[PDB]
Amino acid sequence: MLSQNVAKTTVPSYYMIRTNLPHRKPQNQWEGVYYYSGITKRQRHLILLHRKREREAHMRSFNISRASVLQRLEQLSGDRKQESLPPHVRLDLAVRLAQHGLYQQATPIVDELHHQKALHAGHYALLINALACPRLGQRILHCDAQCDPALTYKLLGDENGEERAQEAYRWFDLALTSLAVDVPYLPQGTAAASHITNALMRTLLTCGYTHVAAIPDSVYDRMGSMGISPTISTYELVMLALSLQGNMVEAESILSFLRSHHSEHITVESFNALLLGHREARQFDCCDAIWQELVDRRWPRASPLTAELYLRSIMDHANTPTSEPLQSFANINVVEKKKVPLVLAQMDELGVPRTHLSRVLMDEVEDSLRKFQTYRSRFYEWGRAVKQFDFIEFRRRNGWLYDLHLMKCTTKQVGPLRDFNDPDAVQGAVATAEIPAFFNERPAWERPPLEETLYVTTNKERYDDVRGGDIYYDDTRGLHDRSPTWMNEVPETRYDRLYGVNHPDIAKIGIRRHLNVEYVNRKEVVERDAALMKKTLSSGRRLRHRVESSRTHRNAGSL
Amino acid sequence: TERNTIHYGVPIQQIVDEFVFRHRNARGERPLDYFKPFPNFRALRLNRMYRDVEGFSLMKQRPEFLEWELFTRYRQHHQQRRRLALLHGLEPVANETAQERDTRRHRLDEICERTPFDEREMRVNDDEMRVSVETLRSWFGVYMLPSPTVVNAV
Amino acid sequence: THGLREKEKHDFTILQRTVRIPFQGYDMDRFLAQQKGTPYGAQQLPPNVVPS
Amino acid sequence: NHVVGRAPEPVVPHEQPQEVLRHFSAEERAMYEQHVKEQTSRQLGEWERAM
Amino acid sequence: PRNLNHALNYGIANYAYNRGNYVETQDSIWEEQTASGQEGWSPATHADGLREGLPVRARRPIFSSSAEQRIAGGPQRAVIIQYHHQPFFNPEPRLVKVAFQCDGTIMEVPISDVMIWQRRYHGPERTVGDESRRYNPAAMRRYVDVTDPFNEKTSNTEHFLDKYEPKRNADTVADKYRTTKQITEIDKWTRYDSARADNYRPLSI
Amino acid sequence: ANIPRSVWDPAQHNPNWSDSYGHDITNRRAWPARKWTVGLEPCTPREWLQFSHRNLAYAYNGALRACHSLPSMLLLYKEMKQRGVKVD
Amino acid sequence: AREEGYVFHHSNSSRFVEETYRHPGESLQSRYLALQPLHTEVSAKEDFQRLYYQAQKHHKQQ
Amino acid sequence: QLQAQDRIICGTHGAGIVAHQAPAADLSRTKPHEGTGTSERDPYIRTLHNQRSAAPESSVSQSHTVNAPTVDECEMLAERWGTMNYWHNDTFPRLVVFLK
Repeated sequence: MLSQNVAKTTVPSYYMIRTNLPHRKPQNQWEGVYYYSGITKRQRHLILLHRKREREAHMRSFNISRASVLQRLEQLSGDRKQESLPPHVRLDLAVRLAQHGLYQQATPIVDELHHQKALHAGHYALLINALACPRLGQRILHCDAQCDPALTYKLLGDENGEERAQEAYRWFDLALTSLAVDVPYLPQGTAAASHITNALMRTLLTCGYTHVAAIPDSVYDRMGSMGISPTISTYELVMLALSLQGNMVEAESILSFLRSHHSEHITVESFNALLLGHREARQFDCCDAIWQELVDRRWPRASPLTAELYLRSIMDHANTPTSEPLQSFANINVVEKKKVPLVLAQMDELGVPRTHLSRVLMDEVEDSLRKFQTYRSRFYEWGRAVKQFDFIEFRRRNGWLYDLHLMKCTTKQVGPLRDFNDPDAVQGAVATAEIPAFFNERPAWERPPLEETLYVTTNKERYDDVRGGDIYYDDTRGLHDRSPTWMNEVPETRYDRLYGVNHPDIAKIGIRRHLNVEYVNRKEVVERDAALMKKTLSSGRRLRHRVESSRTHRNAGSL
Repeated sequence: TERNTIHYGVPIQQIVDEFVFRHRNARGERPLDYFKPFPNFRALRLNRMYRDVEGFSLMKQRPEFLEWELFTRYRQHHQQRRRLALLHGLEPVANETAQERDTRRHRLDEICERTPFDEREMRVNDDEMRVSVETLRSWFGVYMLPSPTVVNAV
Repeated sequence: THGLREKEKHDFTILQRTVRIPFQGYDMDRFLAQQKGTPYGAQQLPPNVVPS
Repeated sequence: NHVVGRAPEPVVPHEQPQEVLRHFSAEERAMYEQHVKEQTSRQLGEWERAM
Repeated sequence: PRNLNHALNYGIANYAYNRGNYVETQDSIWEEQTASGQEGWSPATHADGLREGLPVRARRPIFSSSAEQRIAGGPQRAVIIQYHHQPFFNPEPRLVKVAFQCDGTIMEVPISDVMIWQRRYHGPERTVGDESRRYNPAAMRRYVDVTDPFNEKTSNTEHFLDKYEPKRNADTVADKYRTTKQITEIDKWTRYDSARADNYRPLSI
Repeated sequence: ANIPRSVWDPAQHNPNWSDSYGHDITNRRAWPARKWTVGLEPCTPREWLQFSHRNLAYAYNGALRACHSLPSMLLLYKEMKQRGVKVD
Repeated sequence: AREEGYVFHHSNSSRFVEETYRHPGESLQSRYLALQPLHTEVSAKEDFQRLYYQAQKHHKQQ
Repeated sequence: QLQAQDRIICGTHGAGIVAHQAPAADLSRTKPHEGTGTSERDPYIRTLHNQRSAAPESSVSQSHTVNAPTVDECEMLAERWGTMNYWHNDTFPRLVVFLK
């Protein structure tokens, strides 16, 4: 039984033959054709289960890699013991430990290598890069960050970023000292120094917010003071540092400088850095502008990561809700998903592979495609009767028929307003519109309280001859309404003896008195307290004797 | 993180329409030129104060007499100065320096001193009175509208 | 829930009919400073209040 | 003409009126006065250094 | 410190120019607008206030028999001798007659080949300078003469016919004061105005 | 990117965008046709067909003849010259 | 640089200078007129490699 | 060229035409598009957009407006391309400085 299924057609009679009233609603041109773009519960469950399976497989791979590196470290130490071993073995072991995040074991190996003087500039760069934990970053990207590079950078900080940042700074200082032993400018300006600085910035990118904020204003300025010539990688890393913190005013200006003075040196990564910054700063219009600039350039050769960043930005903008005045109707930001097929076509033209996108993003991409990517062959048939009526049947089965042109018949009407300018003239309607009824509502202050829980209202139809009036009228009964003679229609109980008393002393009829032997009344307690409070002010004055003290001596009297 | 919910503010056009509808055409706030036979769009919108009045301190907050006409003459003088700069190729550049702007202003002042004023381009707004340059000089003094002889003497 | 907040909002809308645009002044900064009392010679002594 | 190189008004941040200074405690009042005097002293000193 | 020029305007905000100097103040406003890009050379349009003696920068055409089509050139300063807004006086592609001040030559160039100095970004007339209007306290107490709203019938320079007009009581009683009407009573608000649709594009109704 | 920035950003506000209730009132007005006493301003194409500056000279001649005083004739002549009608 | 106050800003039409105002000699102009600025134009970029290259052959020449 | 445009239009919830002047709630989590109507900074209806404010794109083309010759442009002046108007413009011709 459903309360929405009502009688669309009138009871058969001779009016249907002797009157010109149409027997069907005229077609609504603005209401679009009903098409199928939903997901069933089992399909969603299967998608979630498969994502969990792939994520646990990636976690298992990370675990076996950690076990392998730990076993190698232990067996290497035990086997070597007193016997000397080549420095490169310990160097690669430390690199692997750092890449897997085992900085605790990585530090002593690097310290002893530096004391042995077997580490060079390239090896220092390797160690500093390994401190960033690329393997842990990949694992967390697949498992926790949901393949979101921004979330990877945001979550790698919590993996003891500050301690690793301090260790990286110490390694950079000792690397500079070990590089100085290779006239007043050689240690400062050289390729190795710039490479080491780039490595330091790269490993600081994965630390906490404090270090990523300190990169562009402390590390860059210190490099400038030392006099180390920066590189395109340095500019990329400082751009990424500025973008992760949402400060795009400077991230745009630095790229402008790169395009002006150091053109034909900008690589792809600048565009994804700007895209990431705009996505973090909720500047999707500027993100779209940068994507269009990239697709017009075509030389930076937009990466799968760049395409994924732009798609994620547009989908986040699609899911962002608007304010209430724009939310009175259906949400308007869902239109942003219509741009996805355009982006996919542009990726086909640019040669960016479609499969390189993360599967988490691909699920939502396929959702938006099934919502806004109908082909011409299926467009030739989606307009029929069977499909629309099947959609109607599905809506009826799910009990949602409030937004269907065919199955909804409206009965409520709104009358005119009597203008006080000239009330003599009467007004007649000249058209009819299906206004959604929140345009002209009763203002709240002349409405019963919330009108929903206190009162239950049902809009039914009179069975008597209307002869003109509201054929469909609503009844408004209170939720707590009961029959006026409910007392004798319900079985008699213990409370019948309290008939008519305004404030009965329920404690006398109470049941707890007999079960508890230490009974005491809060009413008696407060009565005693009030009596004591009255006694406080019921003290009274006292007749006080006075003795003259005009003279020098204070007169003293006895009893 | 407060930008997750996008809040499109009410447009300025919507605000102006609501204000004028509430005020029933806002006859007081509309200019006097609006009530003329064929007003152009410039004299159609509202009476917001623009940046033309900046720099003129003769009238602090209420021009008592002829100060508005003097200000109109001054702003038309500056309009003609701008026109002369445009003709002679002394337009401001986006990235001028101090030693550029001062010299450019000096050259423009040379041109302005050597170029006569054009009285035909003067126009009268709503409720304004036409006053001759001779009348303005006699009232406020010749230094307000100096002859080139007065300029070089100063 | 009673909607008195909406009532006061509608009352504000009603008063918006009666209100008018203030005269911001020819020189905006000069007028604002004159209100603030910052510029030289524009300081106004606070009104004298009868003591209790 | 009246002012040529004179210092500007030493505007103090978080300036409170008497209606707020009434509820300040004794040490709170002393702290506020110390803040005001330090601020105005710094303003005058920087103006002197600039002049 | 930034308060070096506070002595120039004590209390009011510090400025890097002379507020008392009106022409310098307007010039500095011009400088800041050109720096912010709100003013500059933009391609001309018909709706812009093209007229006689309007400073525009147009590309000099080069005349060559080898080229079937017109040849463009360097954009340099020019003065508009005349420009007919009438389509029957300059059909597509419409031309504007210009004089190049570098040598003095007079030519006709297409409107798309003319660059004009804008003052704003949205205005239909980007070349006409903005005009400020005097503030009136008695906003609703203004009056307009329906007979001569523009005061075009003013005496201006006195002539020998004026002296013969005799002042009398009937002359003193002015028909101008009879014809003068109030701005409030000039217009009437109607139900069409109350139900007027939006001329712009609404965001959400 | 769907709703253009130019309709909700106050920075891109159109300085000279008139309101919806102003231009219609501006063009609705029909000013009185008696700008000058002698002639009537034409408001319809038929009145324009009848109207001519040369023809106004005949009515001004008649009114000038009806005038009995030289100052009144001078005032009417000033009105005629301000209108710019033909003098014969 | 950050401590003394500096941010990344660069556009197509951008220039970089060192700013010093002309010293106001005691007169009417100094008393009343605003100070005249003085901008010495400098490069927006500094090439450490070319600076070191210049110094390298500026040293051994001596 | 409206005066005080940033403060009036982009800074005031009333756009300069709304006069903002039961008690207001003490600790209220008001909706993003509303307020308690206590002062200008807390109007009944908020007008300023929550998103960023961007000035309209300039309608002046920089490809035809020659700028001042920067000291940084001089080094690459021998290695830079320009049109004949760029080389021989009325203000700051670049061929002269290239020869100098």
